Amino acid sequence: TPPVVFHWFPFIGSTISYGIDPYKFFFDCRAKYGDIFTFILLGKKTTVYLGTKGNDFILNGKLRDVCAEEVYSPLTTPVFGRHVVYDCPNAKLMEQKKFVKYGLTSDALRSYVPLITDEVESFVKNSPAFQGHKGVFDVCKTIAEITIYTASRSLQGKEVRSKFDSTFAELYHNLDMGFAPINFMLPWAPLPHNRKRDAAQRKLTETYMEIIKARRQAGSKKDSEDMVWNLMSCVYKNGTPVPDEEIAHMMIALLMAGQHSSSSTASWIVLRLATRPDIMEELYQEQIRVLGSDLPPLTYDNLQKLDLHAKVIKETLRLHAPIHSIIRAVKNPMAVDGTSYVIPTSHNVLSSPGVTARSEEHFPNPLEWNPHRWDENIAASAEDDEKVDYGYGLVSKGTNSPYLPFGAGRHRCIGEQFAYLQLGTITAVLVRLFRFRNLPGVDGIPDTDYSSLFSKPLGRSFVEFEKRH
Ligand code: HEM
Ligand SMILES: O=C(N[C@@H](Cn1ccnc1)c1ccc(Cl)cc1Cl)c1ccc(-c2nnc(-c3ccc(OCC(F)(F)F)cc3F)o2)cc1
Repeated sequence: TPPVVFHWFPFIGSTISYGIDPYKFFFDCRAKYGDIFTFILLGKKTTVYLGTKGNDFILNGKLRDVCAEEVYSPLTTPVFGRHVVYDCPNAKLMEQKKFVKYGLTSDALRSYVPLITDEVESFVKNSPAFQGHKGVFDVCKTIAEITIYTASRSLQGKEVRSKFDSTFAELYHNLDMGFAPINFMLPWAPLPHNRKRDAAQRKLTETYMEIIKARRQAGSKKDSEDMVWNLMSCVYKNGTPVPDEEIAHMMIALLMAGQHSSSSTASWIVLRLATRPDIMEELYQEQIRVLGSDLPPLTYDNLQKLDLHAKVIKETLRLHAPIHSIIRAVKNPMAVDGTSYVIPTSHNVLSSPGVTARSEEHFPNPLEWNPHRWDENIAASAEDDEKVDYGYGLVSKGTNSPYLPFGAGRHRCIGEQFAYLQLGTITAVLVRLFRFRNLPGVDGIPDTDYSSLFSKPLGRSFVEFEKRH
């Protein structure tokens, strides 16, 4: 059995330490107990295996030994809906992932760029957020809006985008309640917020299902969004088309996925850029040099030439990746190849790919946000390891890499290229339109709110904006 981490009280264990700051908690535990330990997380023994080998052990674990959906389903199933994601066996997840991956081809991503640019530009023109030549804005609130508009406009389609002008705003706010910290223990309890979650889940499904049906009734296709796509990409291995309900639920899940992860990340980008005016000027000059002084429209093709924009994202993900903790249930006992250790089935296991990304071993002056450290290498997709196809195409199991913001193994992100496209596009447009600065006498960046397993800026962070024109 791995070394149990010292705590003071029963069933609180190291929850508070972990919840306040996972990374500081993991590094301290590391210095005192090595690369493997067990801490009591809300009553559950939770074995943490750190370092690249830890990530490999947990993320490349066999389906026999490690279960994800068992740990997640109580929380996510009420939110996303039935028969998708984690409310099915792995094999079905793998196909659903394949379906979405289908929907995210170059032709799809191509079409999304001018739609995303238009949303950002129209937001900046129309929102109260940025009225005036010079001002302050709430970064997280503003960025969350921009991400929801950009993702729903491109990925979700016209009808959903348009409904965010009326009811979807309130629906998604209420559905998001499902991710309340309390639902890590009572996701099944009919507390008032969960009641609102469910009402919201139901009406959201309803509307999607109406949008789908109304498409069929016109017998037509008009764009590259994931709808027209799942309607056609309905076919499962056994010949069954994905039912309208599963499509609705998949879309809900994809909106939730993008919103949480991307909005957090884009917020951090803005906050970093505000602390680093040198870097923003570089980005601006890169756009001048690589696209021209006339600053022509952003396209899928010319974005990929924005080398520093990409590194700004990569480096931000290195320090601020939204998911800090990947947890699996141990289903059959497992042992650590190089040790006497064995992990019982009363344990969960936890990987933290964020730990290696801010380690001195792998990254010199790790806590320094410097995009230029990537001058050694850049890729929006990088893989030098062996490859495994789990059902949604070939992907690296890559964990010799200390940098895994999109995870690894069968459960790894299939949103990664869309995320880059969206973050890259938002950033490029913002870089054209603005300069950002911290508020008077504020140095550096805000604290991180570690909650709901989603990192984000803590508190209400304003930065100053000035329009270039
Ligand atoms: C910066 C942006 C993003 C980050 C950092 C991110 C991170 C991750 C990580 C770490 C995982 C693995 C989770 C695990 O092992 O349990 C993952 C899985 C996934 N992500 Fe993302 N993601 C991002 C954006 C997106 C977007 C935009 C979408 C969809 C549009 C998406 C859809 C998914 C899906 C479907 C999975 C698979 C879950 C599974 O197989 O169990 N992600 N993501
Ligand atoms: O939002 C989630 N998954 C996203 C991931 N994603 C987004 C972008 N790319 C990937 C997602 C994936 C796929 C798709 Cl299709 C859509 C989405 Cl949105 C998500 C998944 C599982 C869990 C969950 N399971 N147990 C907990 C849990 C959490 C905390 C805790 O104690 C902590 C403390 F102490 F702090 F309180 C106890 C827990 F049991 O959490 C919570 C959230």
